[PDB]
Amino acid sequence: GKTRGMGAGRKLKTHRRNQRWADKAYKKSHLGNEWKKPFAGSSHAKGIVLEKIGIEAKQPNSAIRKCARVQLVKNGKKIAAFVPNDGCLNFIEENDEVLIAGFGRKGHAVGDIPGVRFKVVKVSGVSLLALFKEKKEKP
Amino acid sequence: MRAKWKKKRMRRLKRKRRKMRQRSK
Amino acid sequence: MQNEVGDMVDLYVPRKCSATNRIITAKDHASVQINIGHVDENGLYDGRFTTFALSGFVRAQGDADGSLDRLWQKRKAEIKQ
Amino acid sequence: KWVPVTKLGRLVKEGRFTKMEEIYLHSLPVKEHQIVETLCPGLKDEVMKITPVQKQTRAGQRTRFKAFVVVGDSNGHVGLGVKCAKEVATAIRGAIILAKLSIVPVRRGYWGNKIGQPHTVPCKVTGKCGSVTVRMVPAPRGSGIVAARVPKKVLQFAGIDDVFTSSRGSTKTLGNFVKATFDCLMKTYGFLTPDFWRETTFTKAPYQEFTDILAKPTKA
Amino acid sequence: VHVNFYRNYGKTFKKPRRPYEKERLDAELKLVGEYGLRCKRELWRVQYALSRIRNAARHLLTLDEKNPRRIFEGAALLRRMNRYGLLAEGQDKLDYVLALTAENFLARRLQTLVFKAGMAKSIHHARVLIRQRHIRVGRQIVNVPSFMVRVESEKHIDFSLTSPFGGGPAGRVKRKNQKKASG
RNA sequence: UCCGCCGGCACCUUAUGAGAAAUCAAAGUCUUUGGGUUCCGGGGGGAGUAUGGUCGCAAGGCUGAAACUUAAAGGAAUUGAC
RNA sequence: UGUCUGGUAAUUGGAAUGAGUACAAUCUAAAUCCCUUAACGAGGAUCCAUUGGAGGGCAAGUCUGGUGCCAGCAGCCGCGGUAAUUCCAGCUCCAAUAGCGUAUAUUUAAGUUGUUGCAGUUAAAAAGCUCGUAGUUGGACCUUGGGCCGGCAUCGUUACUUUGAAGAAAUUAGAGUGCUCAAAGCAAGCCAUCGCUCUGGAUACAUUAGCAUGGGAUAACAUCAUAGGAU
Ligand SMILES: [Mg+2]
Ligand SMILES: [Mg+2]
Ligand SMILES: [Mg+2]
Ligand SMILES: [Mg+2]
Ligand SMILES: [Mg+2]
Ligand SMILES: [Mg+2]
Ligand SMILES: [Mg+2]
Ligand SMILES: [Mg+2]
Ligand SMILES: [Mg+2]
Repeated sequence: GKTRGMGAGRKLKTHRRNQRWADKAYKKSHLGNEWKKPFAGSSHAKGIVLEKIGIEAKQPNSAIRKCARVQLVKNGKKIAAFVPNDGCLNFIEENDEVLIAGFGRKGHAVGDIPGVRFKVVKVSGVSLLALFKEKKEKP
Repeated sequence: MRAKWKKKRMRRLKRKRRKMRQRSK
Repeated sequence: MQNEVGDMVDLYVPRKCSATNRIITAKDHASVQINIGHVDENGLYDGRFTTFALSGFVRAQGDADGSLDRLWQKRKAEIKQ
Repeated sequence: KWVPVTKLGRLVKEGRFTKMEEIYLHSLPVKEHQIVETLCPGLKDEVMKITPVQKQTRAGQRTRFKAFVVVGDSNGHVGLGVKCAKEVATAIRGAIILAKLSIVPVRRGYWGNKIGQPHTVPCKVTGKCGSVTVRMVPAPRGSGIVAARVPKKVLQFAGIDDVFTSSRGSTKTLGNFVKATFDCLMKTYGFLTPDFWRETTFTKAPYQEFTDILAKPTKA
Repeated sequence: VHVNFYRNYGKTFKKPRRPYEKERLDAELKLVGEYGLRCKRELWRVQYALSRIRNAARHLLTLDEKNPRRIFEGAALLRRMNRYGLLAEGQDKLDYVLALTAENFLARRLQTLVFKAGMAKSIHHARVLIRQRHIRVGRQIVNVPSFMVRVESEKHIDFSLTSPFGGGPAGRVKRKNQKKASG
């Protein structure tokens, strides 16, 4: 089984160093690929609303999720961001200024929405929550 | 699908890829 | 077991097997207890007896008979027979 | 109301006992649930879970509710009952009966000092039920119970005040979790400490020293 | 460099691991109710302080008796407890301090002592009176209900000289009423 | 033919053992965790695939990813249905 | 039946007070904040508490109205197809409370990185098999009876263990100290002084490596019969 010699510290250390790589989280963090994602290791990002789209919810659900195809200004990547809080697709217009955030599962699709990992947090410098509750008006 | 025949399909794909790569070097 | 005053603190003191010394649990239903009566020089039962307890483990082993026989041979020496 | 059907109950009913530690002392097979009613003064009962299990028949699925009950005053006595019945009421009642029938004594020791009212298990004790292994380790006077909800309830009913617990295996399985906890609570009285190994003296069993009233005074 | 950066600073409460438990919620609400607190933080900080003290005592009890790094701080801890009215004169051992509990601490608060000294109609009236600058410990005005009193100062709590309840001029309400009745 | 010893391939009964169980006299002596040592696994796919290195006449062998996708895949046993 | 206890009312009363305002003094290099304080200052005491939720995990509704696999909610399981405990709202209730929600990173949870402490017949995982250097690991044997209780050499080497020294402060642990409490600070305290307590401003830990003292049990090296040995 294990090497229990008192003189075998190097063997145990090297074996653990080799075997840490099978870990999903450790390999995710120490491979450096997290910098090639659209956010490039950032909590939020900013973007321009390229277009407004809808995606059919995955089975067995049946609905149309009002997403938005936007383009990040920091690297130019094009991503789809969810728009929650029904009626909040109306606030978003064309080529508009939005603040995007992750969806919650750390680079994983959330819910029945196929392949969406971002949600719109702000539009034109105003939070979607304030507009939804009529606390603020779009400028 | 039987994994034996999947392995055979993979081998055919590998040899075809090798031929295609040898075509253009 | 013993408090700083010097009194009992556990509910009871268990029995331990007279062959393997392992204690007898309150839910050990294979553990038994035998009283072997003693006789007089004529061969009359005098009303006193020697008590042995065997745990379920030693019984289920099958060494209960040998252990009890050895215990009786050893014990009868002090109290004659 | 109650007509004893076994020697132990017939012995108890008139009042030839005070506590139930002498029954434990001879490891007698308690089989009537009124014995623990009469002997143990305080009993508290909380049901732990009501799990519906199913058996698929040709017509449909026959469902039966299995109930878990924990019994015992918080002064060293605890028991566990499991009963599966057609509907929840009889399941709960039968599980209460079984739990009262399965009361065992627990040993409470000290952590490092013998200031009165012992509050902890005496040793490191473990219990395995299928896959769920539970371990309790002695804790100082002010620690409290460090455990999940199920072992916490079992230990509170057992009378333990402070302990350090661990767990391994699928503890989501309530039956195995609680059975392992209760089983190792039984083991708490099983370790041979250096104080216990004073030579034992023997006492007549209740079946043997009450022979006078057990030959043929059937029920009078 | 900014010298003000060198001032140490810390936190005093911890918050519980499991937020939604019925028995714990009822226990905490029970304690808050008759100890006249404001939120679960006023009790969580008491739990935090008690946990620190208990951890220190448990660490001390793990050492050998003849260890000076046991004797010195054992004496110090027992001195502090006997000074704050927590441990009785019959509990002079390191084992008794492990048995301390939160209500022992909450019994020594200034609001609790004011209520139990008969000066307040209820433990909420005590807190209201404390926060309104009506209570002085020794000679010093105190308006902090969490003020933990010591045994030597337990015999000096009294309404302040400036207080109308301790021999002061009438408050603005009574003076306004006298002004109204003057004409 | 009978008895005994050492070595080997197995077999039968039984746990007081272990195990998720089937079962195992070793797959036991494990939360009461430590005899020595080698190799090797980290949810299911992508995939033993891409590429580099290297051995081979070739077929191929050894070493061997990533993006992306997914909430199950799987083991043992149970009751029905077929 | 009785009296007391306890709880609710945009009911009735009185008292209390600081948020605010402001003479004034104090603070300050000068101002300002704080502390102190004239005068004013609360009844729906409008001097109006918020953030998230109410199927499970997880504390709190199978209330009412709207929608009808649509709009949407939903971290996961899932909800909505004319009776929605899950969506849109009202009422009510729950948790925290001057704080709460959301996203990333990572600590715990994770005994799912396992030295402590995981696994490998069937769940993923023993190399087809053997040999083999480095590495790791290696049987037993050699002081016990013995009681008592300034010199002066020249020497097997280490690991281990004890004791000591040197060891930056800050941070951490920790003694004292009533900043009104606390987080803090290293201050202060007292007869009621032409002052005193020499006032205090402790103490630990700080891997490994290095220096020195004692111990020789357990371990590693070569030393072991051409006497080229000791005296
Ligand atoms: Mg995998
Ligand atoms: Mg609602
Ligand atoms: Mg609930
Ligand atoms: Mg409805
Ligand atoms: Mg594992
Ligand atoms: Mg398979
Ligand atoms: Mg396999
Ligand atoms: Mg093999
Ligand atoms: Mg050796």
